Amino acid sequence: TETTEQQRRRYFETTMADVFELDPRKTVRDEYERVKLGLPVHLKNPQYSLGVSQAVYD
Amino acid sequence: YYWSRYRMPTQMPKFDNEFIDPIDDKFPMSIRGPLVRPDVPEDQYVDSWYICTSMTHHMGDYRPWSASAPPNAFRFRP
Amino acid sequence: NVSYWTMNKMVRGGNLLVHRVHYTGWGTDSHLKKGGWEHRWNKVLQRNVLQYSRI
Amino acid sequence: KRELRFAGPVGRRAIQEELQAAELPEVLDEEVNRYHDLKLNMMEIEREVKA
Amino acid sequence: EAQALVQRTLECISRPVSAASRQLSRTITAEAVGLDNAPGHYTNFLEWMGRLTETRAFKTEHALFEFSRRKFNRDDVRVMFENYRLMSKATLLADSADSYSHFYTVLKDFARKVAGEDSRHQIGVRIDEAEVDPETGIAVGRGCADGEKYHFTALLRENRDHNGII
Amino acid sequence: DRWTHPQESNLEQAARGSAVLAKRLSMTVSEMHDRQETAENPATLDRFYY
Amino acid sequence: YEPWEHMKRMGRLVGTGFYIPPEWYNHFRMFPPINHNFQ
Amino acid sequence: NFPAHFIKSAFTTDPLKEKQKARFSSGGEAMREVQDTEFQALVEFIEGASYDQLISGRRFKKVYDVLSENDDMFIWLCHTAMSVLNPGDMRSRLIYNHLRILAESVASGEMTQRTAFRFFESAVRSPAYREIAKRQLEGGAATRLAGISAAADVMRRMGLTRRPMSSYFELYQRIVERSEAMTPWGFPPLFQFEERLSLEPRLKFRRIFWIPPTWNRAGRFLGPHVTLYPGMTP
Amino acid sequence: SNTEHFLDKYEPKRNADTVADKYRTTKQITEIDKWTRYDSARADNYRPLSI
Amino acid sequence: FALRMAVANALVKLIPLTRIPLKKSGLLSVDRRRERGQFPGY
Amino acid sequence: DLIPKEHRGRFLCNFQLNIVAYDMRVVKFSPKDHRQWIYCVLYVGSGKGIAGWGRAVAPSTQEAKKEAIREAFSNIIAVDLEQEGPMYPVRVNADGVRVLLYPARRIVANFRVADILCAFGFQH
Amino acid sequence: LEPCTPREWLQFSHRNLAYAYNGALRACHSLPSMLLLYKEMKQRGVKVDVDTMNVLLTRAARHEHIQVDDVFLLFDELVALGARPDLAAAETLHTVL
Repeated sequence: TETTEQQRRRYFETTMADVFELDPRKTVRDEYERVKLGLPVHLKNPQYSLGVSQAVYD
Repeated sequence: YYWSRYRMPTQMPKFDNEFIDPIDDKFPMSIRGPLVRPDVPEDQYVDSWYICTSMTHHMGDYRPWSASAPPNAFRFRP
Repeated sequence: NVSYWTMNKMVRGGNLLVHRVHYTGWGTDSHLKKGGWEHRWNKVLQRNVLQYSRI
Repeated sequence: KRELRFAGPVGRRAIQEELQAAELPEVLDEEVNRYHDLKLNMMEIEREVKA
Repeated sequence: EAQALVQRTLECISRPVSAASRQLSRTITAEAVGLDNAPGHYTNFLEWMGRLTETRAFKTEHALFEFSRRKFNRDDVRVMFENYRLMSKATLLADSADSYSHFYTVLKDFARKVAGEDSRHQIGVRIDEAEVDPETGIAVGRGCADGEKYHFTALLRENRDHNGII
Repeated sequence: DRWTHPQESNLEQAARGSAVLAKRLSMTVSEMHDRQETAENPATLDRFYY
Repeated sequence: YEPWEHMKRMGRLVGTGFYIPPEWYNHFRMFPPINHNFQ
Repeated sequence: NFPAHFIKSAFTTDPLKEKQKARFSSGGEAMREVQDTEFQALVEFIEGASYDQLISGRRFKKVYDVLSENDDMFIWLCHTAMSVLNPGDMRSRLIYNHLRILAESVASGEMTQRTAFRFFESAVRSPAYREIAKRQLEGGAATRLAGISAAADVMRRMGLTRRPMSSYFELYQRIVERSEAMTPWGFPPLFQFEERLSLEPRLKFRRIFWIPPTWNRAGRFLGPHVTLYPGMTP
Repeated sequence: SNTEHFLDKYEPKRNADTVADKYRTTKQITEIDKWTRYDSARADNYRPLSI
Repeated sequence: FALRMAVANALVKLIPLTRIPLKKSGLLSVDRRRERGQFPGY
Repeated sequence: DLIPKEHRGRFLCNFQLNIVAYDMRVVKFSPKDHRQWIYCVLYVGSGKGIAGWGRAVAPSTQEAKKEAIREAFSNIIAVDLEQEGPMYPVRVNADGVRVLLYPARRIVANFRVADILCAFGFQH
Repeated sequence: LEPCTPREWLQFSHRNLAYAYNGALRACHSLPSMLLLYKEMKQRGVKVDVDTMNVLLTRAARHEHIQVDDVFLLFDELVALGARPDLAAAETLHTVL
């Protein structure tokens, strides 16, 4: 409750820094926006590692 | 009176050869489709009395073909 | 049990509940389509009488 | 602009001195009168109160 | 081998010319447009229009022109309806933010059809799986003729003694 | 003026005014306010083609 | 039914002071319609 | 003779009945008891392919009107007339600016298309324009292609089109029509356009029946759905 | 699939546009369903006790 | 003709690949021709 | 919608209408006489110097009046009101209707034409 | 299109989907897109033909980062799925080897 949304976005980017080989500043940012929107990213991305999936779920 | 039942008036709608609408009837057959009613199972239609058309026993509320066959049925067979 | 004129009048008006079919066919009934008036006659006879044991 | 029009000396002076540097558009009083005289949208009011 | 290799490389590098671009380049001539003594300018215009034909907006406009001319059919209407049903509401808003994306989503494969980019595949007689009885090897067929007068059901089984009859 | 303002009996003018009164009563407050159907502004009752 | 007649009618309509002129009126005052006579 | 039906809704309601009707049915009671135009027209038309609807000509006519309601035909006429001009001649510059103003006014709607066409025909029948077009055609290398391409580009830039990129497809259509040699470049058929605009204010380029027959009206008729000679569906 | 396949090596590189393109068909349930007059006036699927 | 149609359908059900020759020869194509129904007028 | 598009939101004066006459004409869409339409003639004007006249046939009186008003607004014309009238005689022969408009310090005409003069604003 | 009417079921033709997908593969000129479409084809249930195997092999033989072991694995997968190894496919395998 004491961490701002910008901090959460930066933390998500740090967690998923090396998940896309192409443009990170766009790919990871879109991933975070979709996650916060509520899309089934876990269902559509079975290749994600345990840590990445746990971060997305949190 | 007995006839007092048959006195309810219906208000006119509010706007903004014979019997046929030229715009809909003259539409090309190959595009409009050789159909005069929705392609739902024929068990939903009953031949209307005194009228040369077929209405549905359920007012509107059309059910598709997949609503009568088991799920993922082949050719809608049981 | 009405004349042709009376039946036609009652059909053209809303006084009898009948279902219009093709004027030059046999109709919906399978007995009519499979033999005609005589076959439906025989089927009526079979239903009325020729199905009981008649002890 | 309507508030500045109907404000007193001290209040209107404060508004003028605070907005002297803001790049406000040159608005004729007719635009302000039109906007103020436009009637409120009762459907929008209902939507807002329901929300 | 060098001329063959340079020809193959030119063929590979060359961008896929669209059907509309090829049709225009074949029908029009420099004399018709008055650039008879300007081969360079004529070629520049031809390349410009040919590459501009490949954009999504051009395909959407051509598809809508064909739609206005009423050159589609029931299958095309059904495909358009299914394409419209497929896309979601947020996607609908995002594509309508662009001027042509929402139109192209519902006109997809129809702009391709009118541009000729559609695949040329052979559609043959429908082949369905066998409905033979697993326990008896019996296939059932129907035959109807003269309305409700001739109706027959055919049961067919394999004969391994080569003495089959009807 | 006679053509533009057809004469009508009071017993039927009362019915005509009651029709719009009933329509406005059926309408909600927000609908009336948005459509500008008030006691002073006229409100249409029927509009069709035959 | 002439460009000059339309321009003159619009000009004398604007001259009343109770008709906001369209942009094309001043634009055609700047660039008058091409005349067919005087050749 | 003929009984009074009084189909008017204002001739069948009276205050005495309305007094009792209002108490039972009112706005509060009803509330208590009850719970991109081109694209919209297109989706409305194609939703008729649902399992519970039919393809109707009304919706197609509506979408056709929505698609053809523009004046891009007149704008392209003006800019094709402008393309043949010489960007260096002063008379050609005057004609170009006059026609550009005309096209802009048409697009803005400030001038009706009838008077716009009067202006256009008076401008294009002038001897100066005819002489300029004659020189344009006579030249071995001419600027018609560049002029019409720039016309399409300025039509996009100035917002004289229904959609930003429709002008380029219209230019492609213009070129493929120029391949047919219908008319010399810069000499549109004024009589044909006048005939079009006299009628149309805006320049442009098993039966289904809404009333089913009744038994009294039609003696021996079944309906549009019945099949007298059906087949055997697999 | 949850098991890696050798052909998955040659799949197109994950570009942000294509990643955003796989969620286009993901439709919300409120968009999936629609409440109509038939729903409002629907009869009871069981045997009522009183009306 | 009815017997031929029934046998063609049975063959198609048994061996799926036989569908193409019979369909191209029009053996599964039913004709909707029907004799005129009874009518006292004629 | 009565005011045409080119005149939309440009008039600064409140016009007044004057119905000159009504009658009944026959319209024949079919080869035979199709039906009867009311023919209404009217003119709208404001004393500021703007006026127009219209005529229309329609099935109903209100529709005829509306169409005539639309035609009048389409054909509206104006004059310069500085001398409150002309300053030289104008004689026009239109379809045999010989009309003379001349300057005068008073408005002199029969009532039917004086109403038109007041509509245009020609007090002299 | 998924058949939602008996008339559409009369043309569903699960075999003709093979011809449709072969045409689509011949239309697409990019091996990654071709392989994605082939994955959809093989997970949908389409009965793969000899023509789709020929086009897949002739497009995989000419790829920037292709492995011959992977090409042979694709051939074995197609044969196990049900395609018939015709002589054109045999010669393509021969030249790859």
